[PDB]
Amino acid sequence: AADAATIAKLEEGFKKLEAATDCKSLLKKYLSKSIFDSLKAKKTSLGATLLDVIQSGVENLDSGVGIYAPDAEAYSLFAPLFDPIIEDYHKGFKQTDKHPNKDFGDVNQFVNVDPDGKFVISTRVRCGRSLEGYPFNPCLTEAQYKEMEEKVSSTLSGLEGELKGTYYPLAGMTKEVQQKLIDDHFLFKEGDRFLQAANACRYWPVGRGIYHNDNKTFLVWCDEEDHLRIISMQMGGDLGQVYRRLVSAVNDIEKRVPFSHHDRLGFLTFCPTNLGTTIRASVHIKLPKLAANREKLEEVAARYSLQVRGTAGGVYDISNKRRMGLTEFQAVKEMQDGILELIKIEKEM
Ligand code: NA
Repeated sequence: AADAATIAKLEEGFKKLEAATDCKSLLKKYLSKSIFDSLKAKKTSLGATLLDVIQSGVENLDSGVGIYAPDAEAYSLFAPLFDPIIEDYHKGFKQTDKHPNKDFGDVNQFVNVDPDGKFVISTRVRCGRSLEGYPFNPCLTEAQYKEMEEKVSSTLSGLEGELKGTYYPLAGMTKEVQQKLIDDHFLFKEGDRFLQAANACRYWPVGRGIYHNDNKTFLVWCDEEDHLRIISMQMGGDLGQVYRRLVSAVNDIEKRVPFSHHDRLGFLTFCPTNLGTTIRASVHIKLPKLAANREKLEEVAARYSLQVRGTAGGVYDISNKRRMGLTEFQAVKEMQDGILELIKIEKEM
């Protein structure tokens, strides 16, 4: 039951989208007049409206996707918009498909993809989580940011063993502590115009924080883009160690804070293109000879749905694109298999 002022801003926003005949966003592509009319008066029980979904793509016509989720209910209430956009971004995940239940699988199956260290500089696996009961960034209140951060900081400061470490609130953070975290690439800052316009940076830095373990192989960001961004990383190619550490950590956190999960979409986050497993595994990897014939490399990468990015020579950031319609085990295994074949190729050239 959106109020009249919301609906008036929505009608303005739809006409802005309609006027931008060259706009290429998925918002513009899929927000048809009939979907728009169907959804524009709806409101979630936490007060979120279609405006809290689409405003960033209305303000930033040059968005690629142009929608965000303001709370968990929004994915169901505004499914007629989210569903085709998710299908377009994750090809083959249809509006009638169902993301499988969580399955980290047999974690002992994951290996060091580069034992002698000659290829993989470093390995990272991250996931995202929303805490059950809280809205997402566009709708969190200042009080909720504060309360969530107390819950999360207490949870992280209780981690033991390899995961033991230090929580740093962004509120009140000194310049020297900022520099210390920057030097480890652990700091985050306010987001750009796409996130500002999604109302995702309100009350900054309240409720935002950074945790890492003593070994600097585990990093958590609290209320950056999602409630929790949980990262496991280390030098070398032991994706198996990285993954098992991530799984241990996620399970330990879940004991204290339950996560938002959706039967069709998997783990729910603020970004609709990071649902499902929410998992991004990546390596920084030196493939000089395969760089001398990138058409082969893009061919192999494509059949593992790997994104190959340059980040120095033949050094690549290679990560998995898939999130939907596969398990955590399948996603990481597709990554592992992809890197193992790329390395087998490189050595034989
Ligand atoms: Na393949």
